[PDB]
Amino acid sequence: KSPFSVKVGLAQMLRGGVIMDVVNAEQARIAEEAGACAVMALERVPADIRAQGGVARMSDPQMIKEIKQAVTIPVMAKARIGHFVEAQILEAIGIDYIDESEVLTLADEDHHINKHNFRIPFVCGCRNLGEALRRIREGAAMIRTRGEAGTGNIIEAVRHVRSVNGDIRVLRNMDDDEVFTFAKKLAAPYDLVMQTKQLGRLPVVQFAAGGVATPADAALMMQLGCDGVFVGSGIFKSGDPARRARAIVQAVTHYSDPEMLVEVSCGLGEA
Amino acid sequence: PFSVKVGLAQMLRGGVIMDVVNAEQARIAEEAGACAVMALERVPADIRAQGGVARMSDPQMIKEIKQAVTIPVMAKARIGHFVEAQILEAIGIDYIDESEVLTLADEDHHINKHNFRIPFVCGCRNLGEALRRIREGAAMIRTRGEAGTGNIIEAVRHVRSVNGDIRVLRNMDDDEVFTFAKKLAAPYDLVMQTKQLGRLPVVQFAAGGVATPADAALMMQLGCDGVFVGSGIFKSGDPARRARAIVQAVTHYSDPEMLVEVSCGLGEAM
Amino acid sequence: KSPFSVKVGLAQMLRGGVIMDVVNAEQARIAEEAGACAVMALERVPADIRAQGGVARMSDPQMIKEIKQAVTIPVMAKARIGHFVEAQILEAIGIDYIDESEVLTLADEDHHINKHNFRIPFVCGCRNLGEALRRIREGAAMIRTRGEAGTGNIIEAVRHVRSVNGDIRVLRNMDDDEVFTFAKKLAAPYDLVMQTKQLGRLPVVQFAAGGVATPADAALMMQLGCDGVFVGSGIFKSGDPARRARAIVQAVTHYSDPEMLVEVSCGLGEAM
Amino acid sequence: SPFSVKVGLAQMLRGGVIMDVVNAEQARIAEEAGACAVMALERVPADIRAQGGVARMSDPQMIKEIKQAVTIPVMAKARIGHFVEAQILEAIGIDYIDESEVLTLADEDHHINKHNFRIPFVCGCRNLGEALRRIREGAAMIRTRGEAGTGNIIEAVRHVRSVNGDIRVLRNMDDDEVFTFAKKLAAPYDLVMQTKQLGRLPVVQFAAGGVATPADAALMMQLGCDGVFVGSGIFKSGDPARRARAIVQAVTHYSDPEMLVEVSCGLGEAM
Amino acid sequence: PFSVKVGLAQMLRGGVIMDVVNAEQARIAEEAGACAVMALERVPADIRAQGGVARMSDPQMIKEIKQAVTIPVMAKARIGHFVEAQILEAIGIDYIDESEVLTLADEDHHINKHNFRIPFVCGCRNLGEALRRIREGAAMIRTRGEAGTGNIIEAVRHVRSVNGDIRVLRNMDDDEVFTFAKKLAAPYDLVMQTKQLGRLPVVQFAAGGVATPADAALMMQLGCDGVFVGSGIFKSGDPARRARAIVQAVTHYSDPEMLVEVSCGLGEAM
Ligand SMILES: *C[C@H](N)C(=O)/C=C/OP(=O)(O)O
Ligand SMILES: *C[C@H](N)C(=O)/C=C/OP(=O)(O)O
Ligand SMILES: *C[C@H](N)C(=O)/C=C/OP(=O)(O)O
Ligand SMILES: *C[C@H](N)C(=O)/C=C/OP(=O)(O)O
Ligand SMILES: *C[C@H](N)C(=O)/C=C/OP(=O)(O)O
Repeated sequence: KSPFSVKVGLAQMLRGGVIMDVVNAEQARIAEEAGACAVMALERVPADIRAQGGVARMSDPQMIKEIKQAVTIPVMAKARIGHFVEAQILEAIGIDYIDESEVLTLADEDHHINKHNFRIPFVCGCRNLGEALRRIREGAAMIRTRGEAGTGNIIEAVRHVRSVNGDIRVLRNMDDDEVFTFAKKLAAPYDLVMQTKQLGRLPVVQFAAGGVATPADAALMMQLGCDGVFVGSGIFKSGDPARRARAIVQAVTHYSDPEMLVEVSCGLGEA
Repeated sequence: PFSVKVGLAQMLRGGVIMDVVNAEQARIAEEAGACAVMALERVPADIRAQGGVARMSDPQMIKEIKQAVTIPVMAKARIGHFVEAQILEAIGIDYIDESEVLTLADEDHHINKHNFRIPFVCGCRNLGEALRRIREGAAMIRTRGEAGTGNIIEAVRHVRSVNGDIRVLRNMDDDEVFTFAKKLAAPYDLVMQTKQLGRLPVVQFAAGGVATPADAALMMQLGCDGVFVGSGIFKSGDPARRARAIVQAVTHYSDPEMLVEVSCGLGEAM
Repeated sequence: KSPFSVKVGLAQMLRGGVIMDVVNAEQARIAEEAGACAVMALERVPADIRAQGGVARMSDPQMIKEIKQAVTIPVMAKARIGHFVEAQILEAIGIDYIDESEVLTLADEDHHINKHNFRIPFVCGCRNLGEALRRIREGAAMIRTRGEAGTGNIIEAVRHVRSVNGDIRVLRNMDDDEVFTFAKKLAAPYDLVMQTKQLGRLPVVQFAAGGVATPADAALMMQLGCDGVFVGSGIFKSGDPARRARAIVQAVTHYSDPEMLVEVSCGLGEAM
Repeated sequence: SPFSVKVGLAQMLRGGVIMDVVNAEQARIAEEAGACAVMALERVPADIRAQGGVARMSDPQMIKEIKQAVTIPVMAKARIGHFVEAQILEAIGIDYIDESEVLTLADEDHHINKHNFRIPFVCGCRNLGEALRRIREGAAMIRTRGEAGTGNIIEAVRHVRSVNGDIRVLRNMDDDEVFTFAKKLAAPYDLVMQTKQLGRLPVVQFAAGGVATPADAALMMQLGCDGVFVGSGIFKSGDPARRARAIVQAVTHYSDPEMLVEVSCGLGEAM
Repeated sequence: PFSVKVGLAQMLRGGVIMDVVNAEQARIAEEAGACAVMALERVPADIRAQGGVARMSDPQMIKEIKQAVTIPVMAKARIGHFVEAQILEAIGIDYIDESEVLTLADEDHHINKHNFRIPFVCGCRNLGEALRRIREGAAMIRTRGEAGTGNIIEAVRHVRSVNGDIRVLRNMDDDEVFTFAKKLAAPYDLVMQTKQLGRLPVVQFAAGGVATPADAALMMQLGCDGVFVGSGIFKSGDPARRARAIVQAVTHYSDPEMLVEVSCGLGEAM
């Protein structure tokens, strides 16, 4: 079994879960108590990063350690795209996942982190199938839609989810002789394209992220065929986080049960 | 059956649907003689004024409005957000408006409304839009107009566009209908059904900017089956009497004497 | 049960066949003896139309009757696009199929013939799935690629075959909720799009046409998923049409047998 | 055959000249002058350019006559994308198929799926990305497209230099930057890495297009090609029998200017 | 001799150069282990924030900083302002940075640095720029980056551009180097010297936006000989410990465990 396939298997254990952005140990315990499958440690949530500006970097290791010691579920953390030394530091803290994240300030305009040089799994974002496969070829063990972080607006995540899944479906019936050109037009490595055609799905876990604000948003992503969701700003920037976090966890667990979605949405407060 | 939902929506023909935000408003609308109410948390004029993401309303406040009236209760879902619509159906309301006044959720696809048991309303700007919404499962169509402005001009453009093309279609050479359907980017079979009926195959309401009884009666005389009014009532001085005035204007849209009576001293519009 | 279903069913008999353009009863006899499934009677073959210019119309009923009397296989004839009276005339002659053909001079730039008003089946051309479905809804019982007629160059027919079958394969697997927008973007009738999605193929017989010059060209169209091929100029604008006609019939029959394809290509004389 | 077995067959053409021929008479001259293979076609590229018309696979009959006339390997052209023309050629029993841009393009968007065949293919290219895409489709040998039928080596020199230049760029490139380089070449990443590891093209690489003189042929070899194609330059000149030997000797002794002089002296009218 | 100045600058390989504004800061920088200090009156982030014309610093304040430390002292002169550089040399400092962070003084020409006894630093964005600066007499090169922002992205682009072209040059066919020098608009002889050495013929530091120890170590792993830090230290909470942290990160740029230690609880960056 390859070290990459082992990393792919680790991320498969989050299948069906919700990953919540947290900024302190208290928020972390709330997220775990509600049933988050993992927490994303950061010092400014995406809606704050947008509203404030300035350079957004890797979080201080000290605060990430506090979150790591406050929960038993997996802890992720963001590194800037291309900042392989920030990833080296996060890996040395002993967290479980690195998100090479477009919500932080781009560090390398032309290249991402070479993720195969690391032991621990990476998440990367994408807007289309070609981007996803390029990130995977670089070593991402898990893929999320980029969406539009910090807006509470689901429209871009829906577009990205549909783009990726729609091109996957196209790929399944496609004449094999046409797959070479299709790989060229996606600027994607052909072997990952054929692997995707063999599986009928993305070769790694695919979560939705960016703008998921409500239980209905979360279940919509799942019915569009994601394996889980990230929620960052939509929980703690609301008036009632500890109850809304549970509602979104419930909505991902029972995403095809409208009676359940009604119950968890009722009197949930201002989003 | 789609034809059952289409027939259900015919009960609204001749009525006014009013946007409401609480049980107090919902009763006023029912008292004035509204044929249905549209539950939401933010009226369209406040959505345009404040901005932000506008979504489906809290199930709780919709339940309150539902328990407070006997007339049918509608609610809005974002375009393409079929799970918001699943929740609305599970609340037990009567109609879902897949609404352009809320923030778009899917830029490329609307809800597959045939997957639902309860009827949908959709907006349109022209006959091709209306027909595509209907083929998707809309049981009722409203003009898009320009919600929140109190300005009737876009609703007039959309009404005239839909009815004008239906009137053109009615007399068109049969052989030319294939090309007409292509140019409308509308399904040919619904186009011929429209040609044979000589009107839209579902109930067609006016919406967007209806501010006065005269606006409401104008939409009726242009050939609509009814009108929506959201901001025009509850963004004005006296909504309780302005609501009844619009109901009267729709019921008596060809009686100028009646329109004068309900317009006189009506106060101040939005 | 429906009369359109009957016409669609009738054209099933051409599956696996070659349809040859002919300009006289002698060419028709050669086409039938070589194994054509049908002949297409016209006064000028597409390569001559292309080279000479002038207005190209329906052929004289007299020469169409002569071809109809010379063979027992079905006889087709071309009408100009939109010329429903040329089609009335051809139907009244008693031929078996009308091809509303882009190879003749366009008669109506905005409308095709309303083919459901007719008793006999029509063939129409297309370049993509939207065109195909629009022709079908107008009443075409059978579809062919447009290709590029009269050139002996298959590049456009390959593009059209791959475009139609490629979109059909995309449609087959598509999320149902997305098919409405797909139909909008094809400018195609939604119900025919959904029918195409359920079958996994075009609801009617689908032939390749335009530029098929060699046995290898014809077998290539069959391997790309066509039901048969039209050949006009490739056969009679060449050195030995009687032998080349045989070879293209055999190539379509044996399209997946390279040893056979070698046999019928070998020493076949100059192509167009 | 396995891909490596096909790559091995083309390797034994190293250091040779492949000559276009139109009859058994031209075929024997080519073999007797020391050609390493002959390319069977019914019109040389200089005549296809001049006369126009659709250019297709040659008649199996004439290909067979050439195949019997010589003992060296026999190649033939198929139009790009015309996989049935390639099925016929393979069934005739020749040794290589050239999926050739000098014939009329049959499929504008896709090349033949060359892995579906037993016998090796040659494909043309103008740059490294093109070469690697053809290889991934199954070509076992690459030639520069050059500019066929003009007797002008300028395009062939550009293509040789572009391919070899980008190969040289690969050798010292940072490993992390190779993913973006593969994207920019629109080429599959693993063949880019293979090219990086070999320091050369993963298949035999010949020059073709406008080779008219011994000096042109030795020039292509000195720029680092494994061999050359010559079509028009030989049998569209004054003495082809002697010019053919002179070009064979120039490729065998491409670094001996004294020999290059001897075979150029009094060689007659080039095309 | 140019080669004497080039050799002098090699003593800085492996170090951090810190911008300072007084003797207090200068000592802190020396205490933390800086290899040199860059005296100026306004740090780059304040130049971008306040505007105005930015010139050579007062000789007096440079003298104070010079008398306060033993490590080499650099100072900035405006690009093309060879008389500002004459004054800096006459003060007796160790290095002049012909600096793009100060207001340009000559749009078309840099200083003829070979006319000077003491070594110069110049910025660059690509290999052609570096080589032209070196031919003019620069004994040391830094990336231009984007000074004052705390953002590493332009420095990464410039480092990768310089090193990537050097790596391309190393393996290039000799015959193609003439055209390569033309396209770089760089002197051919320095290009071949670079090709033969396989690296820049002078010390190459990173500068512009280095805010954290991780940024500093990233520049080193990309192949720089050292780093400049101006605003990143003395526009933050605790500069005395952040300064030592960056020194440690440069000295131990391949030890992730060390980078964690010096980054932990480091406070708040600019
Ligand atoms: C990377 C970060 N955890 C993320 O994915 C943010 C999501 O968008 P948001 O709108 O903040 O939930
Ligand atoms: C969807 C909503 N019920 C509606 O129709 C909006 C009407 O526009 P307004 O200007 O608020 O009357
Ligand atoms: C309508 C005509 N018989 C046809 O189908 C086209 C023939 O084109 P060609 O390229 O001559 O085979
Ligand atoms: C495919 C053909 N034999 C070839 O490789 C190119 C020959 O071109 P020319 O310019 O005639 O030597
Ligand atoms: C010329 C000055 N010493 C310098 O290199 C500026 C660096 O940029 P900063 O963002 O202030 O570290």
